[PDB]
Amino acid sequence: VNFFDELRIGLATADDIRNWSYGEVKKPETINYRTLKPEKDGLFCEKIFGPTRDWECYCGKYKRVRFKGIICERCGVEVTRAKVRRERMGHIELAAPVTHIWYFKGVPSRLGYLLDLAPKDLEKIIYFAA
Amino acid sequence: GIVAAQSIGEPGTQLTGGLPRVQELFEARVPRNKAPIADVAGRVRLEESDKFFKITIVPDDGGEEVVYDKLSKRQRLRVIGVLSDGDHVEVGDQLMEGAADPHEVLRVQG
Amino acid sequence: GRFATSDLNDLYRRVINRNNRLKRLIDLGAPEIIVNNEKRMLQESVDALFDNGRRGRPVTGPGNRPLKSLSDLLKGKQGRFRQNLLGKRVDYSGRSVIVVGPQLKLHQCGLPKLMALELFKPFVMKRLVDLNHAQNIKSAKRMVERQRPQVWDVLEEVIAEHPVLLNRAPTLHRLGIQAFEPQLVEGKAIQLHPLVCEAFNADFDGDQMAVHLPLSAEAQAEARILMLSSNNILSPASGKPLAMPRLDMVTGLYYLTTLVEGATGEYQAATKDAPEQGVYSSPAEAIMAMDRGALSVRAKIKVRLTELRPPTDLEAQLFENGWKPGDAWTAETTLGRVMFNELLPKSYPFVNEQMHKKVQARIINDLAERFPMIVVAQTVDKLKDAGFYWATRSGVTVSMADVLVPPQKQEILERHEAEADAIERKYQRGALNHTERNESLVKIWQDATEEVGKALEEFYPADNPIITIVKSGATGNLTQTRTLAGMKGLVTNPKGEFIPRPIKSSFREGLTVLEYFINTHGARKGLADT
Amino acid sequence: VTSIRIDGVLHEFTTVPGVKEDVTDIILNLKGLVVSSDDDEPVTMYLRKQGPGVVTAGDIVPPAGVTVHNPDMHIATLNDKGKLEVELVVERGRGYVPAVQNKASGAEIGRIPVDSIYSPVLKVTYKVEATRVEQRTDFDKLIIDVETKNSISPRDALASAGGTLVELFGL
Amino acid sequence: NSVPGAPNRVSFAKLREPLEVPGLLDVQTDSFEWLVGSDRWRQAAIDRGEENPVGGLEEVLAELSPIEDFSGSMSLSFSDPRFDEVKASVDECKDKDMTYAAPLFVTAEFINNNTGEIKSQTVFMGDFPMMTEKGTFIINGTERVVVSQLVRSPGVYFDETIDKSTEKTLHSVKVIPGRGAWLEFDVDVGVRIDRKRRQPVTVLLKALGWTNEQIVERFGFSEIMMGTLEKDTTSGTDEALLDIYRKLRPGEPPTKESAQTLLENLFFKEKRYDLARVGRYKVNKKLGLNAGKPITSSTLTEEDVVATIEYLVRLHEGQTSMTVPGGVEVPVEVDDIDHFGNRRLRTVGELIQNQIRVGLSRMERVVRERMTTQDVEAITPQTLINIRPVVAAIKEFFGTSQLSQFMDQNNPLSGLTHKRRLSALGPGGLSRERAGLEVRDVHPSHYGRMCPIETPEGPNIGLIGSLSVYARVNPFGFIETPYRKVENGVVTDQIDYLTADEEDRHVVAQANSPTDENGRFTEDRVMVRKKGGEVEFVSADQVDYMDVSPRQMVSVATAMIPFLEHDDANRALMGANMQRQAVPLVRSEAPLVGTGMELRAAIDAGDVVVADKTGVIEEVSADYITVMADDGTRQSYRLRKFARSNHGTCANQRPIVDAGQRVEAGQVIADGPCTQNGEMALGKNLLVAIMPWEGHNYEDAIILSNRLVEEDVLTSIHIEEHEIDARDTKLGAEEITRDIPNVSDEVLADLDERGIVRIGAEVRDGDILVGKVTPVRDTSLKVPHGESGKVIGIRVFSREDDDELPAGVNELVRVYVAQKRKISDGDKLAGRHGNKGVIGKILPVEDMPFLPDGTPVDIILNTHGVPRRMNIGQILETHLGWVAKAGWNIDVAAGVPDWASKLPEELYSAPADSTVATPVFDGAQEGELAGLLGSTLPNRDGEVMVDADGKSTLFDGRSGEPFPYPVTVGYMYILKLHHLVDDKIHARSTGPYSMITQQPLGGKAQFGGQRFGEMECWAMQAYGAAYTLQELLTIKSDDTVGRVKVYEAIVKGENIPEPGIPESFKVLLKELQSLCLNVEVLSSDGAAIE
Ligand SMILES: [Mg+2]
Ligand SMILES: [Zn+2]
Repeated sequence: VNFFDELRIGLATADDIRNWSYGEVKKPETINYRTLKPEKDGLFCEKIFGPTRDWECYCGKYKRVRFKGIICERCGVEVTRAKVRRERMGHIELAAPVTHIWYFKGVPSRLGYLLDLAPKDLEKIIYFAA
Repeated sequence: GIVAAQSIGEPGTQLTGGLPRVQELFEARVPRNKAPIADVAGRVRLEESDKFFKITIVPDDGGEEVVYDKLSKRQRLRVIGVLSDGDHVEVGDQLMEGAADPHEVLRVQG
Repeated sequence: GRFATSDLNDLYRRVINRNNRLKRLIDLGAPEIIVNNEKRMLQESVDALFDNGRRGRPVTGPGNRPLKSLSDLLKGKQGRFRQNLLGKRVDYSGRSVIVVGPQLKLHQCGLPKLMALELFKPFVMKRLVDLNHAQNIKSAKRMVERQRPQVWDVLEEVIAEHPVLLNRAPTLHRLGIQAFEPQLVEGKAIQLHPLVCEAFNADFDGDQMAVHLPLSAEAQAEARILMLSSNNILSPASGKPLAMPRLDMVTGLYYLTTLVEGATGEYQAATKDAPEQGVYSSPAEAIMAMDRGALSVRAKIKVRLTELRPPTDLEAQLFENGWKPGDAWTAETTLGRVMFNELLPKSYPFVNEQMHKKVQARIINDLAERFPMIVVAQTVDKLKDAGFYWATRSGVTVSMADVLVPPQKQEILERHEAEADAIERKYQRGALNHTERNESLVKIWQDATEEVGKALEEFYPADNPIITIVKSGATGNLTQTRTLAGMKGLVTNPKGEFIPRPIKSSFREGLTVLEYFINTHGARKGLADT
Repeated sequence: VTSIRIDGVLHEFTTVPGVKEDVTDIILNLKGLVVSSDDDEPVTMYLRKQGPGVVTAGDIVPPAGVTVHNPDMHIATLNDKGKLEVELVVERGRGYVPAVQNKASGAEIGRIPVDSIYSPVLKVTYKVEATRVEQRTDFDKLIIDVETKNSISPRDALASAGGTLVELFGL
Repeated sequence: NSVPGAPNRVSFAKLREPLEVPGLLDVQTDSFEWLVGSDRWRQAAIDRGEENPVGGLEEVLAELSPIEDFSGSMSLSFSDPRFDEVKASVDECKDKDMTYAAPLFVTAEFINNNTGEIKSQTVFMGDFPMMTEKGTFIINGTERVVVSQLVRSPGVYFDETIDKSTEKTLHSVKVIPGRGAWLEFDVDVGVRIDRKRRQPVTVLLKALGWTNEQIVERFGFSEIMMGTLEKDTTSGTDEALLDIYRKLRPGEPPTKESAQTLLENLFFKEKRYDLARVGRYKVNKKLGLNAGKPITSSTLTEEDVVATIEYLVRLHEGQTSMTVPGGVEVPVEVDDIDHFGNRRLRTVGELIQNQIRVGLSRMERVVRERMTTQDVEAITPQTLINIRPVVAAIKEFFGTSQLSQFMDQNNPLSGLTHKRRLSALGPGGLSRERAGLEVRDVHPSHYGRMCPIETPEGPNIGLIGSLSVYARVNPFGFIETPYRKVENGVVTDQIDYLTADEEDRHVVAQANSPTDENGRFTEDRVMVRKKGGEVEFVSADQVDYMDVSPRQMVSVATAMIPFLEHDDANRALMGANMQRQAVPLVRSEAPLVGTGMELRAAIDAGDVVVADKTGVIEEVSADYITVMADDGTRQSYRLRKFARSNHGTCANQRPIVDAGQRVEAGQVIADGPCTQNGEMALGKNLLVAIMPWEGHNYEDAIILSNRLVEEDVLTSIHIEEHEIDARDTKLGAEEITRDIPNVSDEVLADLDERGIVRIGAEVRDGDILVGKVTPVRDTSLKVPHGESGKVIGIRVFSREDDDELPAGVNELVRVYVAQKRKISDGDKLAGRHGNKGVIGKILPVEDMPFLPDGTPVDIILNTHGVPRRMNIGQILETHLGWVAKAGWNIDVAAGVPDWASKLPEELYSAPADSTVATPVFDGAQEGELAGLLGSTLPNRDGEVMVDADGKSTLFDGRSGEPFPYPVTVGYMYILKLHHLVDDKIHARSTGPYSMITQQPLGGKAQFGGQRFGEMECWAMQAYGAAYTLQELLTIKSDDTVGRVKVYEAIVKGENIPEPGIPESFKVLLKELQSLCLNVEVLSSDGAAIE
C-alpha cells in the first residue's frame, strides 16, 4: 500500500505493549556459550521473537518452506521468515510497576508538572527514599 | 526553498566579512560591531567627549530626543558628505559604520 | 570466536535478572526493605535501560565505558534520526575517476565499459534473454559475469537513452547532480563533459564522481526531463548559463574571433592598380583560402554570407522586407567570426566581435532568453568543439621567453626604495614611530605593486599567451600575471598584518629563500582558510 | 616476443639463480629485441646458456624462417653458479597488443606473457619544401624519413603502408 | 662531490657547500642511541658539550630508584641497562612475522637495612623493541616508525590577553611541568592550582614560609603585589596554608602537618612532582637563576617561584631591564607557545622513555605492594618484579599510538620523509579541532628547523610538519640549525648548531650572500634576519651569524623540487606531498633535471644497499651480492625481490655493480625500488609538450602517448597481501585444505596439495586463493573485486611449526598477489610542481603531436593550468629538461659569453642524457636557461628541434599540419601517484547486503555500493525528482522486499514495483515502540497497520 497520510504518537500503555508482543521473556539468558544457540524463554528467543535461520524451528523438527502459520508442539517456535527477528517486538512483565525516566527526569518533569511537586522530592518517591 | 537554500549555500566556498557575515546575518545573531539605528527621526547634534561620541537626535514630531554615550571612537560615522553637527537623519538609516542589529531594525521599522 | 556484543543486551539482562529476583522475592514472601531495595534496583535498571548516564552515574561493563542505552540509538551525531536515515549506501550505483570527453555532446557522458557492464548487468541480462544469446537467465548472468564478446553488441542496445545520475561530492548545489546518456568507453575512467565541470565544481585533479542508475520509469523520466544536463544550462542562482565555455574553449574562441591588423589575406582596398583582395564569395572559399597557405583566420576580410543573419543595423539597411534562408549580403569580419556565427543558430543575428567570456555569457544569455534550451545546449556544444579545436591552433603556450619582465621594473622599484630608505633616514633622527613607518612602507610598496601591475600591460603584447589566458577571461587574473611576472608585492603574516619588506622579485626571477619563507605564511594561511 | 618461458622461474615477479638482472628486467630487455618471421603461426625460439658471461641477443637460437636483427643487444649477465634456459614465443601481428593472459587461453602456469610490440618501424618524420614562388604554379615536394628497427627496410615498410592506404581507400 | 662513487650529475651551484648534508635518519637513530645508551652516542656526548653522559633508560631508572616499602626496612634500586645479542636479524622478523627486539637486562640490588644484607641479581625486563639503522621498528613483521612530537616545552610561559570590560593588559604566566599540577599567576586572579579560582599569590608566598616583611622587601616597586598581600583575607602562614589546603581538596580534615607536607610535596618534592631537565634548563636560563651551574637540577622550589612573580610584576609594570636577587640580569618580554624557542620536539627516545616511565610506575605499584604482602629476607627481585606492565606499556606504544605510525613505503623518499616528521598532534599533544589557525601557521623561528612548505593537504595542514634538511635534535629535544659565524665583515668557516632561542638573540644573514672566496661580505649591505622575523637589509659590521648553505628551511622531500623558488608555497606543498605519493616503476629512471639532494636522499632512505667496507665485488646475483673487502673479510649483502611494502608497492632491489667492480666505503651496490645508480628516482623523464590539445587536457587532465603503455616506462608492480587463519571454534576446528564440498575442478585447478593457489597462477576478481573449511561449510579466502594478477609467495605458519601464532589460531596463511599496473586512463600523474592531473586519453603515439625529427612527445599538459596555479617550475624544469636530454656546448668565444658571467665552470659542454643538479633556492636562472637553450643539435640529424626561446615547431599527428605557433616542448620529470583507477573504480547492480544494516555494505574490496548522502538528497529534492529519491532511499538501499523484487522485475523486464517502506523507517518505528512512544500510522479515513 505504502500510503499513510498522517502519523500520530502518544505513550505506550502496558495493554498496547502486551498487544504488540508475541511472547514473554522470563529467564536472564542470551545464547549458550557451548553450541551458540538462542536460549528458551530468554533474550534472542525464537519462540517469542523469531527463527534464527530462514524457515527453521529451534529443536529442528519443522525446517520446510511448504507449511506456514503453525506452532511446533515441542519448542513452540513459529516457522516463518528470519526478517521477523527485526520486527516482532517483545515485552518484560515487571513484578512491581516502574515509571518512565523521560516523564520524570525531563526538565521540566512532565509527571512533576502534572502532579505538581519538586523534582528532588519526586526523585525520593520513585527511588524509595519517602 | 531547497533550490534557494543550495543556491545561497554553494558559493560560500568562493568568498574570503565574508561567510562569517553571511552565517551571522542568516543565524540572525547580534553583530560583532553593534552599530545602533535612529529610534526617532530628527536632526543630529554630536558632542565630542574625552575620546567618546555623545550623539543627540532632536526630534521633528515632538517627543524625547534619542541620546547615546559609550560607543568606541573607531566605529566611525556613516557617510551621508560625512555625518557632523547640522544635519537631519531618518528613522530608517544606520548611525555608524559596521552592521545594524536586525532585532533593532525589526522592532522600529516593522 | 570472540563476541562484539551490543550494550542493550547487558541492560535487558540486568532488568530481567532483577525482575526474576523481585518475582522470586514476591514468591518467597520477603520483608518490605529487600523488596523496596530490589524495586529501587529494578527502577534504576529500567531508568538506565531507557536513558544511561542521565540519573547520577552511567552503567559500564568492560573497561569503564558507558553502556549504549535505547535512547542512545536515537540521540547524537551517530543517532538513528541523523546518521542512519539522512545518508545511506545505494545499489545500481558506481564511483570512478573523471576524465574530459570533448568528443561527447553535452547530454552524453562516457562510462568505463568494465563499470557499465556490471552497472547495467540485469538490464543487459534481460535483453540477452530477450535475444537468443543466452538460453536461460543463469547463462546470461554467467555470460555477462565472464565478459564474453556478445555482451558489447547488446550493452549499447540496452544503454540506448537509459540515463545515469552523475554526482561529485561535496554535492553543494542542485546541478551538483546531473543526468547523462552513458556512451560506452574503453578504460576505467568516467569521460565527463567539459562544460558540466563548473556545474559539479569538479577539476580532473583526481576528483572522483558517483554514477547512479535510475531504475523506475518515473526516475528515468525525472532524470531525462528535470536534471538532464542539456535541459538545465541556466544555474538556479542568477538564471545565468552555468554550462558555458570556460578555460581552454574561452581562449580558443577568443583567438578564433579576435581581429588582427597586418595579417594574411587581409582587406586592403587597393587604389588604381589592384582590386580590394581581402574579399571572398563564400565562407567555403575563405576556408579553402585558409587551409591552403593564403588566408589568416584573424584577418578583417569582406565575406559574402547566405546562411547567417546580419547585425540589427545591417538587417534594416539591406533587406527590410524578405529574409535570408538563401539570399546574400556582404560582411567586413574575420573568417573566425563567420566560423563562430556558423556555430550559433540560423535565425540568431551576427556578432562581429572578439568572444570574451562576458560576451559569450551575454550571447548564451540572449540565446537562453530568446531561443529554446536545446538550441542553447547544442550551440554551446558547437562553441565547445570549435573552441577546443581553435584552442590548439591558438598558440597559447608558456616559456621563460613568453613570460616577460617590464623594462622599467628596475627604475620604478628602486625609486620606491629612495622614498622608503629616506623614511629610515627620518626614523634614525627620531620623528616618525615604527607603526606609522610600517604602514607608510605598506602604502609605498602597494603603490609600487600598482605601478608594476599597470606598467606590465603597457609593455606585454596582446597575442602573448599569458595576456590571452587572462584578457580572454578564460581563467587567471591580472594579480596572478603580476605575481608571476614583475613581483608578488606585499604578502600577509598569519595574523592578517602585512610584512613591511615586500617580495621585490618576480616568480620568473625566483624569490630569495627569505622572500619565499615570508610568502609561505599567506599561502599556508590561505590553504588553512580554504 | 608474445610469451617467454624460463624453465626455472614460475612467474615474472621472481629471480633466476646467478643472474644480475631480474626476470622482470630480462622480459623488459626481451621487449627491446627486434625479430622477423615468415610464418605468421606461433613459433618458439630457444636461448640456452650455462655458466658465466654476458647473455646477448646474438646467443639466441631461432628456428628456420625466424631472424634476430640486433645480436649485439645485452639481455642478462650470469656467473658460473647460474644457468639461463629461456624459450621466446614469436608471432606475426601489427601495432601493439596488451600482454594476453594465459588464464584466458589453454596455456600452462610456466608460460609468461610479455607486452608484444608488432611495430618494425622505430620512427617516421617528414618536411615539405615550398619549391618555386607563388607565380608560375607553385608545388609542394614532401621528403619523409622512415627509420626501422631492422626487422624490415624502410622501402618494405613504406610499401606496406602505401599498400595498406591503397587497400583502405575504397570507391 | 663528497659522495665516494656516485654517477657525475653536473651542478648549477654558484657558492661552495660549507656543511655536508648530515645523516637524514639522525633524529631517529641518534635519539634511540641516547635512549639505549649506545657507544656512538656516548662518545658524541663525551665530546660535545657537558662531560657526564647518562642514557634515557639510565635517567628514567636513576629518577625512579630506589623503590621502598612504607616502613623503609627493605628497598630495591635498578642500574646498568645492558643490551645483549638481538633475537634475530631485521629480515627474519619480517619473514617470521615477529618483532625486531633486543632482550633487555637491568642489574637490581634488593637492599635490606635492618639485617644489613643486599641481594643483587640481573633482572630480564623483556624483549625491548630496538631500531634499525634505516630508523624504523619492525613490529609484528611491519616496519613502523615513531614520528617525533612538537610540544610546548616544560617551563614558564608569560602571556598578555585584552579584557572586554576594562580593556587592560593582564600578564598571565603558565608553569607547565613534566608531570604534576599546573601553576599560573594572574593580576586582575592570583594563583590558580588545578582550576582553583580566586587564591591570592600572597597566601602560598606566605604558606611556603615568607614573613609579611620579606614579601614587601622581595616584591619591591610593585602595585598589584602590594594589592594581593593587602586583599588576602587569611593573613599569616598557617592561616593561608589551611585557607589554600581546604580550597585544594574538599572533604578532608585540614591539619597543619598534612598541609605543610602537601604544599612542599606538590611542587618542591622530586618523587611526587616530576621535574623536567629541559624545564629546569629553560627556567634557569630564562629567569637567569643558577647561571653557570651543572645540569640534572631540582624543581622550582621558592627562588624560581618568586623570580617568575618578579618577572610577572615587571612585565605588568612594563620595564625591559630586570635584576634578580641571587640570579643574573635578563631582558623582560612575553613568550609565544608556537615560537620554536618554547616549542620543543620530544623524539622517539623520549617518547619511548615517557612510556618506560609509566610502565615502570605501573610496575612500582605491583613491586611496592608485593614487598608489603610478601615476608622479609626470603624474597628475590626475580619473584618480586613483574615484567608484564613495562612490555605491555611498550607493546601499547607500538599498539595504536598517534606518534607510532606505519612507514609510508610508497617509495624510499615517502618513508625517509615519514621519518624526520614533526607531529603537533597525538597523546600529550594538541588535538586537530583544539588547534587554532595561529599555531598551524609558520613562525619566523621555524626557519631551518621545520619545513614551511611540506604538510598534508587534508585537515592536518600546519600540524604534521617535516624537519628541515640540515636541522638536528639537541639533547634536551630543541631543533638546532647550523650557521657560519662572521667577524667584523669577515665570514668564518666555524659550523655552529644554534637553537631557536639563541638564534633570535643573534643576527643571521641568508646563504645567497656575495663572498670573497675564503669568507668576506663583498656586498656592502646584506639582506639579513633581525630580532624575530624582520627580513632586514643592513651593514656587514652589525651581522654576527649567517646561513651555512641555502635550502636550510626546506625538507628532504621538498628539496627534490628543481626550481622550487619559481613555484608558490601552495603548489610547492602539493608537489612536495605528491613526491611522497610517487609509486615505484618497473624499470625506474633518475631525473635529467634534479637537485643534489636526490643522491643523498636515496642512500640515507635505507632501501638502497651500501658498501660498509671498501673492496672488490666477489660475485653478483639477483637474490644476493657478495663483496671481498680490502680488510680481508667477505660481506654477503642479501637483496629482497618483490617483497610487499606497507602501501601495497614493490620492495624490488636491483644490483647495479658487475661481478668485478671496485667499491669504496659508503658506495651504492644495489638500487632500491625508486633509485637509478644510487640517486632518488621516483618518476620518469617524459618528453612534455605545453599546449591545449582538442579538449583532452582541460581543467588539468593529462594526455600521454600509447608508447608509455607499450614500452612500460610508467608501468608499476603492485603487491597486495591476503591473510586467513584456521581459528578454533566450539563445534569443531578450522583447516586450510584443497577439498571443498560445493565447488568444481576449474576453481581448484590453480590450488596445490596444501589447499592454496600455486606460486605464479594468475588470479581473477572472485577466484579462490586459500581453500578453508569451517565445521561442513565453505569459508575460503577469495581475491577481492578490482584485484587480479600473479601470486609471488604464500607465507604459511602452522601449529606443527615452532613459529609464534596469535592466541586462538591453528594455521595462519599470508598470500602476496602481484599485479603489473600499466598507466591506464584516469590514473593520476603529477610533476614535482603540484601540476597533478588524471590521464585523459592514451593517444596512439602516431596521432600525438611530434618533433620535426619524428620524436613523438610523451605527455601534453594544458597551458591555462600554469598562470592561475602559479607554478612555472614545471616550465623551467621542462626547458632545462630539454637542455639536459639533448647534449649541448655553450660555444664559448675568445673569452666567455656575458650571459654566462655568473655560470659554473666545467658545465659549458655536456653530452646526451646528461643528468643536471639545481640547488632548490640557488640553482639555474632565467638568463642562464635562455642561453643554455642555445645548445647543439644531437638528434642523429644535423638540425635543431627547439629554438633560443625553447619553443619547438611541433607537427600535429592528428591532422598532419604543423601548428601555426611554436609550442613549449621539453623533458619534465613526471611521477605516477598512488591514485589509480584499479583502486578507485566501483560498480554494483546487485550483490551481498550487510546483516546488521539492511543497506549495501560499503567498500571497493567488499563489492560495495556508493554513499548517496544528505547533500545528494537535497540536490535531488531541489530538482523534485520524487520517484528517484523515493527509489534511492528505499528499493535501491533499505527495502528488503524492494531489493529482491527490483532485480527480478528488471531482469524479467516488467514495471518497477512501488517502493513500500524502508527498513530505515521500520527500525525507527520499532526503536520508538521500544522507547515506549506509541507511534501509529493512519490516513484521513481508516487507520493503517505496521
Ligand atoms: Mg580541485
Ligand atoms: Zn520446532
